[PDB]
Parts: sequence; structure tokens; C-alpha cells
Amino acid sequence: NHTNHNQNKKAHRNGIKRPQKHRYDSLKYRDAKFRRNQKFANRGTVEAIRQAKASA
Amino acid sequence: PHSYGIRARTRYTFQRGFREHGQIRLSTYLKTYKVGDIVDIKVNGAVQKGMPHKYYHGKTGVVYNVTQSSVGVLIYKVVGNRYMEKRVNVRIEHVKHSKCRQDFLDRVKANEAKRKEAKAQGKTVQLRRQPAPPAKAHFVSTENNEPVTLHPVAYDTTI
Amino acid sequence: ALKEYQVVGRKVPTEHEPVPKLFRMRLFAPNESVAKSRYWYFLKMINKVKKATGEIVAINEISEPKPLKAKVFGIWIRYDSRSGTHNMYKEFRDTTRVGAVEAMYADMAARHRARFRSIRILKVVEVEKKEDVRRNYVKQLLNPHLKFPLPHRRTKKVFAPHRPSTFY
Amino acid sequence: AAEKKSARQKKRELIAKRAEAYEAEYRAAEREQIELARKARAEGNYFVPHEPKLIFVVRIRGINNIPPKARKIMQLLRLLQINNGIFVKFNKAIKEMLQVVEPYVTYGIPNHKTVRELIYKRGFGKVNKQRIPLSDNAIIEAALGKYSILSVEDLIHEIYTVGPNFKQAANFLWPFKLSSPLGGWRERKFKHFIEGGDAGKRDEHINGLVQKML
Amino acid sequence: GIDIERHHVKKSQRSKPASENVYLKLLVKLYRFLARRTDSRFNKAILKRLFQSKTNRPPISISKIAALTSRKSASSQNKTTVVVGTVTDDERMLTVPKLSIAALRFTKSARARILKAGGEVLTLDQLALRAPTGSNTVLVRGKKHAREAYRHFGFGPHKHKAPYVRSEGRKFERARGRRKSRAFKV
RNA sequence: GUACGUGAAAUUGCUGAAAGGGAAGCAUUGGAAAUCAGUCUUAUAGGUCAGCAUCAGUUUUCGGGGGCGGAAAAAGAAUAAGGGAAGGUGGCUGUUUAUAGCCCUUGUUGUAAUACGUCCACUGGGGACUGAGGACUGCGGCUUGCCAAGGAUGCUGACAUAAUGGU
RNA sequence: UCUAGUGGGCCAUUUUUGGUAAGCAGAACUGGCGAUGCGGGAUGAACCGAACGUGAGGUUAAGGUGCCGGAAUGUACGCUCAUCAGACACCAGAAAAGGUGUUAGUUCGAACUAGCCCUGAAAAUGGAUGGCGCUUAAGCGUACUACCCAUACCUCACCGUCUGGGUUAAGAAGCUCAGACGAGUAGGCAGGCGUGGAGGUUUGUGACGAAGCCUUGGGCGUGAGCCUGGGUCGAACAGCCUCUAGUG
RNA sequence: GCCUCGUUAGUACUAUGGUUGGAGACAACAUGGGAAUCCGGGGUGCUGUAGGC
Repeated sequence: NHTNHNQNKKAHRNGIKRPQKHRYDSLKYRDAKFRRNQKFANRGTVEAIRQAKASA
Repeated sequence: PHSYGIRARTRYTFQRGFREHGQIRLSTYLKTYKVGDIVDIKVNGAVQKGMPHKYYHGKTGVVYNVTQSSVGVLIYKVVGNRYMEKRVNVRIEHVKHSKCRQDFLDRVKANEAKRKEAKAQGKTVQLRRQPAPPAKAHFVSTENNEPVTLHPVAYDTTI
Repeated sequence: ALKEYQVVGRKVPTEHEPVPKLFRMRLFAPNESVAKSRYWYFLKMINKVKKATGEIVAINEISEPKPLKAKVFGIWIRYDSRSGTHNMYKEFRDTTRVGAVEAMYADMAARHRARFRSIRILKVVEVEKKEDVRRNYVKQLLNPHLKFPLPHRRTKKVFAPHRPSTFY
Repeated sequence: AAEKKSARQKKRELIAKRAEAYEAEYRAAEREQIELARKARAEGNYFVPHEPKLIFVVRIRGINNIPPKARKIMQLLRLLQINNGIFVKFNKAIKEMLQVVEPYVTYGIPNHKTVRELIYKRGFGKVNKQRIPLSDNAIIEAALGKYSILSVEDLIHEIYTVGPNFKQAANFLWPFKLSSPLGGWRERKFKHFIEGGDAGKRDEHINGLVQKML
Repeated sequence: GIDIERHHVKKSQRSKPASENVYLKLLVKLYRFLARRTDSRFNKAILKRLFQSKTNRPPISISKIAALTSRKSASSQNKTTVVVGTVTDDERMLTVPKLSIAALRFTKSARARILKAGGEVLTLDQLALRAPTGSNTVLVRGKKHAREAYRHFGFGPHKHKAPYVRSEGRKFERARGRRKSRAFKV
């Protein structure tokens, strides 16, 4: 019972596939103080862009 | 049979260097780490708080979170047939900047510079590194360097 | 099939050694590739220069100057055996250095079971004076009045009609 | 009606002029090396010929019992079959890549006849991921025309002199499916060439091998 | 032998519909010619979507077509909308705008509401004559992942997917592994 | 013909054919014997098997001419010099070209030749297998027609047979 | 995304643990066998070479060329004489020390050092370099050409799969051009073959012989299978599209 | 004592290869990587900010 002979061959059969890399990650895993700040900054940035678009 | 403790078989990995024991250098705390920075994990045995697992010693990853006294590092760990993202909260005592990323950044600065003067002069600039080319043809002068003839030496008994 | 090769080479120039010395060897090998390989083999063991950090500066094939003159060649070799502690000196009568070396290789393989890897040739020199020859068989060939019967006569067409004469 | 043929005739003449220039370049370089060797010999110095930049790699071992690292490397060299040949640039990255697969390939310096006879007799192109024989110059027109490679002789010059477009030209050339060598290999094929075998680097003797396998 | 990674790598495509609908076969014939004999990437897309199955061709609604065609920034208001599939009705919209829609099928309510509101309903072959190259067309799709199966696909620990339960209720997979009071929450 | 519709295989007897030296059966290839059909017979064209020619594709095996390279092969020859000793020739065991010669060095013939390496989009033969495709398109060469140029045709004979092929 | 099978493994290289040892137990990396034929090792699951559609030609790998056995009773230089020599890796097993054996070497006649041979060496049916035999080998060491042949490689023909390019002038579910590839147990999937019954269809077959049966006859298909001539027989039976199942 | 340079040293060791040698132990070779002690030469802090003499 137990051996590791075939497992590496079985592993590379379908490659050692990397996880998909996305542009934005979740603001989870981040500091709660930082995360709530970024909400307020992003909320104001969205408002600022919309007002600038409306006035231009 | 094994014992599967967190610090098992870390006798030599977490050991302090010879004549490098004692107080930790203070410059470690004065370096700023930002998200996206490349850092090399090297566990310091003196600080037993915030230690990563013995797998992450010698691994390099990208910082994703910066905390009061710690850094969040993103490592990819081989689990069977895939890569898994491992997010290790490791204190800055066990973290150092990767000189490779610096060197890349300085090379990027140089490449942008060479591109600027190339466009200013109207010429094209070679920016891609090349592997070492085969040796070129060159002359070798024997003046005051007359070749000496060598013969293999006979066997001798010298213990 | 051997050919005598003069190989000259040196280590690549460096800051510590702007003018590296040139080392030259006369060594026998079937082709230039093996000749360079053995040349780096001898330098690698003596002068601390590797094929990675060295370079062959000259390759040349040496042809026998007087191949139509019978000569005697004395060869010193460092034979390697089951014990590996052996130095041999042998003499062969031939018309060319390449021929003498090839005869030496066959003789060592036949008598002492030595391969091309085991044998390394320390030096091949031409013995010009008869009194310098110390080998009895070579001196016997140096007998002024040499003469001997022809040995191993041996002379498809199976089923010959008459019994062979196999004589003079 | 006749405009196409008029332009094609002068296109053919231009190909002839470029091939004539290439032959002059080969002759001038060969003579230049000979004179430099002669003058160095006459003056007592040593002149080292330039280290080959082009290499021809031939796979000699079958597809059975091969370690994963060597198997991947020959996959990257496109030597997926026994008796398969490729032209390859020789630099630091390639030299160490061939060092790993030394027991399974034999490589050496190809001369002008080796390159020319290979591309004429066994010259096939990778056109639309298909192995199309180089039976006409229009095939190379459609594939490497934007690279200023207009004819078979232009392709030979790019391969032989290792021009700026070596990678595209070499990748366009489907790997050569050579035959078994007439006269046979040496007695023990799977030693090193220095040991009297046939693997590893064999310097200019890849030419004698290629002549046998064509 | 040859050292080849994969052998006879069949593509995951469909060369013809699994439907036996003779009229769908006729539409396939027309759009196979259009895709083959034109450089319209639109025609290639319509041919691909004709081959697709039912679950890969979800319904779209009158309101969703109205929403996608009446965006502020987009000026795709008068352009003909194209759906390879059905166009269901949305009764939640009390007033239907004027829309010119071409699709495989229209529900009776959707078709009546469009024609009453002043628009027009076309078939794919009719749009093959009005806009044979698909110029000035808004090719849209239904929300493919709106099926019930996608509520469950990918179920596992901490995936927040729907389980296969015979009855939604209090005594049906809510205790062990679903709340921290009962051992653990997963 | 009631031991009754049809009447299979196992197994059995007789007849005919062939084989069989301690298993048999089986596969490939052909001989022998037996057996048989297509095909043609006809409407310039066509049946079966052959022989040569000119080509094409693949390959094998002998030969010639030439260029280039190396110590611009090494040698050698003929012809001029110097020097040398012998395993000592003539002369008397001993000596230095004589009544034999050899070796070393240098010049001339010589820019010698040959061998080896290498290349020719230089060339002369011999043998074998293959003939896929089926109006025209193309890329070439020649001088509009021709051509060895995007896969065999041409000229003949024998038999028209159990010949080839099948079992 | 859904699901099958598997959840007894074994051998070799190198590293290694427990063990007096083991064709022993237990691991680590890679390659094989299981699932895999083929050429060579006389023979053998994993050794060496090479991986497999049907064929023609050519050329090779490992291994070989006295005969069995296709291919030199080849070339060059040596060693060996064995009263039961030697003969090719894995491998079918042997040692210290010796020799008035012999061939060489090294150092001061002597001591040695090395190869081959012999002694050490010692079993039970008759018997195994595979056999015959082989001795200036057909033994051993080394070099050198010529030659032999795998389903491997190369050119070609054909079959199938997959892949890409064409086709409104072509049962478009058709036609056409091109390239690459072909091992397979457990397992998966696709397209076909054959059996009983049902709806439709075929101006369908049939007592002037249906079905069934036998056949040293003929034809088709890669195959499952189908068609047909001759004989026997006596009342029913089939092709195509679909339905179904107590369907091989 | 410590830090560097050389000697040790292409030595020890090691990756890949052979129907290599050897009864084994182990060794040589082919293609690559390549130390350590001993020993010898040199060296006995440099530097940032703010100031004072």
C-alpha cells in the first residue's frame, strides 16, 4: 500500500493547469478599513465622471 | 513514521545563519511594500509570529494586501494537477524585495530611454536581449607567446 | 585509420589573463573531432582549462616526412589496467609514426587487453642509432644479413582437382 | 493579358540577379577565409575560423523509452520521428538545449550543398498547416513574400547565411523526413561520436551523413 | 512511429442541426450559401447559431429587445434586431415601442403586440433579403445561463449553489453543514 | 408406407479421391491434380499474356572529365652542392665512395605529380519496382507551334487459349 | 457539464531502508509490462532495437555472416593448447593464493607487475557456447571494409479517420482539391449487419414451386452478412420508409 | 581573529551515455557542472543627516 510512481505522469496528462487570471480581484481578503474606503472613493469617482460627462 | 507538525523537519531551514544570530537588522522595517510588488519569502527564526509554512520558504510571490505589520503574498502551489492560489499573511521580517523585479524595472527604464534617443535620431533601436552569439573570427599573435609543446605525464606514486 | 594531429589552443582571454599562453600537442586520433576531444582531455587534467572556457586556436594534420624510409619508433605510454599502475616503453619498426602508433594500439590490446581509453601515449620518438635500440627483436630485424623463409603460404573454387603443393 | 507575363518575366530576372549575388557572396566568403588562413600560416600566427552559427540537427533514436525532459526538448525542436532533420541557429540557449538531448540527436555544421540538396530534394513548406512540396516559387511567394524571400534560392540564402528572418524561414520549412543512411551507421549507433558512435556533435561530418540519407 | 501529443483531435463543433425540421434545413441551406459565398462574419454567426441546440438558443423578450435597442449612448434604435431563436412576449411592458425584429419564432402574444404597436416581424430568410450581409443589424442573444440547471452546476463546499432537494422546506437539507449551530456551515 | 410433412448437426456404413515414419488442425507463398467463371467473339476501335523503345517517379551499381583546398599535400624523379656516418662497398678485423651505395641539408626542373578532402545548376553506362490521375487551364524551356514542363505512351508479336485469374 | 472503468499491481536503471541471506519485505526519480505485437538475446510479460492500417520497392536499428541460417571458411596484428579449453551485456553464476605454463613488461642473475591458460574446483536419469563441430579458430583483444534484414525510416499505390480550402452550376444528406495520422485490455462513443411482430409502400415473389434444408458451383463486402446456380422440398414470403421487442 | 585574492583543483563529488572493463568491489572513458580544508599574498572599517573645533 502506497507509492508515487504513476501520480506525476497522471498529473501532467492534462497539464499542471494554472488558475485563470482576471483583471480585478475581489476586495475581499483586503483590509476592511481599506475596502470600505475604496467603496466611497469609487462611488465619488463614478459620480465625478458622470457629472463631467453630463456637463461636457 | 512521520509527525506532521507545522515546524517538522525545519531544523536547518529556520536556523539562523552562523554568526548571524541575535538582534534583527532594523532596515527590514523601513521598507515599504505596495500591492503588485514581487517579494521573496525567507523565514526568520527569531520572529515566531506571522511565520509562513515551511513550503513558502524560498518561494517568490506578488503582494496583494498590505497590513499594519504584515504583508499578503500570493503564491501558486502545486496541488495534484493544478495550481492553487495561496494567500499567506507573512510578517515583513520574513519578506524581502526581489532583485529580479528591480533589475527588470531598471531595464524597462533603459529601454524606454534608448527608444527616446532612437526616435530623436530617426533610427531603429535594438531592445530585445539576445543569447550569447557564436564566437567571431579573430587573429591570435604568437609574438613573445611561442606555443609550448605538452606531453602527458608518466605515472608516479605520490600519496 | 589514425592521423597525427597538431592541436594548439588556449583559454579564452580574461581580465586576469589578458595574454593567455598557447599550448600545443601532437596526438593521434581518427579525425579532427576526436583529436580536439583528446587535446582538451589532456589540458583539462594538467593546466586547468576546460573546453567551455578554452578554445582551439590551430588544427593541423602532420604527414610523415619520409614515409618511404624504414625506421624504428620508440613509444612511451601510460597503460591503465585493473590496477592502473603501469608505464610501458615499446619499440616498433615501421615507416610512419601513424603506422607505428596503430601497431602499438593493436599490440597493447592483444597482449595486455588494453583499449583506446586505457592507453595514453606519452611520447613517440625515432631511434636513429642501432646501438640505442634495446629490443632484441628490433635488433634482429636490424641484422645486416636478414633473410628468412616466407611463412604462412596458404597458396573461391571449392573442390580443387589436385592436392596443393603449398611449398616452393 | 500580357501585363502579368511582362511583370512576371522581370520578376524572374530579378530572382536570377539575386541568386547570382548570393553565389558571389558564397564564393567571396569562402575565398576570404582561405586567404586569411594562408596569410596567418605564412606569417606564423593563428587565425581561428568563425564559430558556426547554423547547425543541422538529426534525430537518431526512436520514440520509445525517453525521459520527459529530453522528450519535451525534441518536441520543441520538432524532431518527433527518427531520421528527422532541422536547421537551427547556434547560440547559448540552443547549445544548452542540444546538450540535454545529446544521446538522441546528432548535429553538425552543414555546408552549401547540404542545405541546397536538402531544400531541393526534400524541401517542403508549412502552408496553411500543411506539408506542401516546394515545387514552385509561387508557394514561397505566398508564405514568405512579405519577408523579402521570393524564391527557393532566397530561402537557401536565408538558411545558409542565417539572415534576420531565420526563425520564420526555418519554421516555414517542414522538418526534413530523411531516409535511412545508405551504407549504414557505425557499428554501435548509440554511443557518442567521439567514442566511435553516432550521437552528439560530429562537426562537419553531418555533411557526410546527410549525403548518405539523401 | 511518430511522437504526436494528441491523435485525431475532433473539434467540438456541430456541422448540421440535430433537428429534422425541413424548414430549418432549408434555412440552413440558404445561410450556408450566404456564409460560404460572402465575407459576412454576420452570416457565419447566423449559420453557427442555426446549428445550435435549444438550450444554446434561449428565448428573448420584447422588453429586452426594447431595452437593448433604446440605450442612450448607442444609436442602434432603427437598426433591425436579429435573434436566432424565439422572441417571447413581456406583458410587464404596457406600451410596446415600434420594433423591426427578425427571428426564427415569435410567440403569438409577441407577434400580435409588435404588429399592433406598428413594428414588423420578419423571418431569417426575409432578413436574408432586406440585409443579406447583415448591415445595420443588432444581433442579440438570450441569457443562456438563466436555466434551472445553472442554479446547481458547480455545487460544492462554499460555492453558494442550489442543491437537488425533493422539497424546499425546513426538514430538507438545512441542519448539518448548513448552519454553525449544527456542527459546521458549508 | 402408419418406425409416415419438411428431415438439420453430432454420430455411423458404403463408394470415389487423396494423405499418413511418435498427434492433428492453422496462416503465407507457389507446384501438382481437379474444377469454374469472366472476358472476347464484336461495334477505326476493342480480349489474355508477352518483348523492345522512348519517358516519368523512386532507388541501386560501376566509370569518366574538371575546379578548389593541405606544409598552395608529404614524398619522389632528373640535375647541381655542402655535410654525414654506417647494419662498412671497393680497397686491408679494420676504414668513409673508390671496382656498390645510403643518409642529412639546400637550389633548379616546379607553378611537378599522385593520394586524400571537397564541390560541379560536368558527364557515360548496367539493373529493378512503379504508370496513381484522365478534355483544356499552371510554372517553365524552345522557336506561332514544338518540348523529358501539373502522374505512360509508342511500336510489335503470340494466344485467342483454361492462357491469366478464381476455388 | 454528465458519466464509465480503476481504487490487488509488477519489472528495470540509479539512490536506499529492515534483513545472515533471498526470484525477500519497504520506499524515492524515470522508463517499461499490465494493455503490446514486431527484429535481436537459442528459448522468456517488462533486457537491446523499434512501437503496428493494406501492399510494392529501397535503406537501416539491435544483432549478426563455417553449417543448421539470409549474409566474407573476409582483411591486418597478436595472445591461447586446456586428460573433459573458450565462446558476447541483462544471464543463468565463483574466490584468496598459486604454476620450472607461456607471452610481455618494471626495477635492482633476481625480485616482481601484468594478460591468456591451468590448479584451487567438490553429485546424484543421458545432455547441452542453441546443435554440429571449431585450434596460423568457426576462441580471445583491437582496427578495417563488404554484406544480411524488422510491422522502424524513405518514395509510391489504396483503405479509413481527422483537419483545412472550394462548390447555385449538384441522392448540397451531393460533388471536388490537399495535408497529417493509424498499438490497445477495463471503459466510452459512433455508424452499420442479422432475428420475431406493427403502420405505410413496392402495377412486389409464389403450386410453371413460398419457406426451410444440403452443396467438392459462381459473385459482392474490411467485416457482421447478402446474392446466386444445382439438388431436396411443399404454401406461403420478401425489398424500402418507419414502429416495436422475450432480438444474435 | 576576521574579510578578500590565489594554491589546493579541473582534485573530491556529481547530471547524462555505452551489448564499456571487472566474479564483485569498484574503475576508466564520452558529453556537461564543479567544490572544501591546509597553504601563501593583500586588508584591519566604510558611509548618510544635522551640527561643533
